[PDB]
Amino acid sequence: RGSHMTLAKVFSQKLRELGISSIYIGHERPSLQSLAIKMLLKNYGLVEERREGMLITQDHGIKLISGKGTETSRYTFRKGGKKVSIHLPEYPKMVIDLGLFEFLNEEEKEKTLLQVDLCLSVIRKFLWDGNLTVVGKADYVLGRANIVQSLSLSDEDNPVILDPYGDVVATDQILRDHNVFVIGGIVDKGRRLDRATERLALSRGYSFPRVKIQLRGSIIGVPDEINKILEIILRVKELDQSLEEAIISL
Repeated sequence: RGSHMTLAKVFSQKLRELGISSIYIGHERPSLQSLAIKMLLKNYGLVEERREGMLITQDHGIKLISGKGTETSRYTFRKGGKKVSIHLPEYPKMVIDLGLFEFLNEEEKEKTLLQVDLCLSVIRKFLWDGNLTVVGKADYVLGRANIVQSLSLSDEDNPVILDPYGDVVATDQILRDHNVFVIGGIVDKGRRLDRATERLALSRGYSFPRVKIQLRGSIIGVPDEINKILEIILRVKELDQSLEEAIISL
């Protein structure tokens, strides 16, 4: 876990408001982001009760404890507990652009749908469903991700397009400095067409930067799976991982 995960931050803010400094987490993963996910999706919450345990981790100043030891909590995280409201983060936004879907051959379509589904598991590792948007087909359904036919673009979105054949090379800071990431499909020998976003751009005269991810100066060792690209971006932004190490780990 990173020290400053977006979802951990908003959860901890709420817990602090409530004067909660410790939580008995049991068998859960020792990360406020992991707890948030279970609270948002799986019917977990807090139960008021006195426990002791050992300090496992301290995340945004909230002690997460488990087992036995010298620490105390007054709230235990578990199934059927009460939820607390948190301000779910708008950013960052991960956008899968499936405008091109009907131009893909059958192998490409099949890979793509599998990769998209895998993205739901990835997003849940770092953020939550609501930070994932699939665009290009209004019918599909993928957990609680945002599903739209066309791209809706706010004043504050600062998008970059992930493109093996882009002219900008991705750096750590390019990624941290942007808040919306567009990944389209591979259309024959590599280029990644983001069609529904191209449509928006042409229609309003915008131009978004096109960013190629390289390892050691080459687009060689780099995954081209949408779900793997997504995880790289999120390693860097939410875990404060090096781009180099993020790529390695995948």
